[PDB]
Amino acid sequence: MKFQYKEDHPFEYRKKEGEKIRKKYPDRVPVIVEKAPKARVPDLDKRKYLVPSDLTVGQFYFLIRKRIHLRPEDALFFFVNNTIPPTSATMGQLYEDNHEEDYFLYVAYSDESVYGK
Amino acid sequence: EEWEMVPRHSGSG
Repeated sequence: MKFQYKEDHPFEYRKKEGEKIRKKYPDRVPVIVEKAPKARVPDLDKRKYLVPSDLTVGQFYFLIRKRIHLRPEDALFFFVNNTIPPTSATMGQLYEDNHEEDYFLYVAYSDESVYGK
Repeated sequence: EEWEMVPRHSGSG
């Protein structure tokens, strides 16, 4: 999983921000969202989302679909650590199981069901 | 940049 956000912001600063934002908003989780490599989907200008821990993956799909103006017939897949997360999972559960060492959760989105194809 | 504050209990279809 390569994220441009991690190229743009050194780890030491990401970790400091993640620690502070979890203390400030403990009922939310910090999520970095980016297009998967070679996905044919519109860009997402906003990459930083503070998501209620109880929000479902399905609710988050609905939000991102709207933000990138998908047509009804367009597909959308999420990837976390190279795997599609269950639609019924909460974002807090995904965070607990997959956050990186900077305390952020990284989600890639794509029109393909295989990451980076 | 700033965090987007996502609202609770939104739609899903």
